[PDB]
Amino acid sequence: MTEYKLVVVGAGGVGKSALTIQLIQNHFVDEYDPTIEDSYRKQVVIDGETCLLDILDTAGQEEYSAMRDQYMRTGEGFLCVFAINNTKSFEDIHQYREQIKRVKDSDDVPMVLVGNKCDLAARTVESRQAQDLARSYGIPYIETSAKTRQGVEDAFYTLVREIRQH
Ligand SMILES: Nc1nc2c(ncn2[C@@H]2O[C@H](COP(=O)(O)OP(=O)(O)NP(=O)(O)O)[C@@H](O)[C@H]2O)c(=O)[nH]1
Ligand SMILES: [Ca+2]
Ligand SMILES: [Mg+2]
Ligand SMILES: [Mg+2]
Ligand code: NA
Repeated sequence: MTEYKLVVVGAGGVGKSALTIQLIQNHFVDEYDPTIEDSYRKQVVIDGETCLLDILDTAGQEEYSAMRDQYMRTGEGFLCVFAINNTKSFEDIHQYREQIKRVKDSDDVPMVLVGNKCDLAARTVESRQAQDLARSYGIPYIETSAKTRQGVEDAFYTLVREIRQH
């Protein structure tokens, strides 16, 4: 069966772990325990294909930015997450995409841009601003809430569908 190596990246506190745990374990993590580097694996059927998702949940705290080069080499597709109530986390996305491009030596790496925490009303990043950024990269933009599970499966499955176009 096909294995897909997915990597979840983004600034501290944007909901990377909450998104991944919703997908894999179907509950919402309310507390904030910062991640170093955790792996998850789930067998799923996507568009009639049985496949294994191997998901790497990475650190957003900049103290671990050294580990980025390694997981960027081995990842096949990247979920670039920001939070829609954290302007700085959106501004930080470009850093992540430039580093992925350099390490992969490619302008066409499978990626999806994810605006998380869309259940919150304190929005400072408007959907149109994120759509424009994703359009410049040539990738989809999807909004999610790990709390309500809105968009969670869609974000990860869309990334699988992007890896298949490459
Ligand atoms: N309301 C709401 N809260 C969320 C959502 N996603 C995450 N959170 C909350 O935000 C906090 C941080 O979430 P977490 O997944 O740990 O963030 P992270 O990106 O993995 N942090 P790190 O990079 O340090 O590992 C938690 O308190 C969590 O419950 C969401 O979609 N909505
Ligand atoms: Ca909980
Ligand atoms: Mg985390
Ligand atoms: Mg504004
Ligand atoms: Na980076």
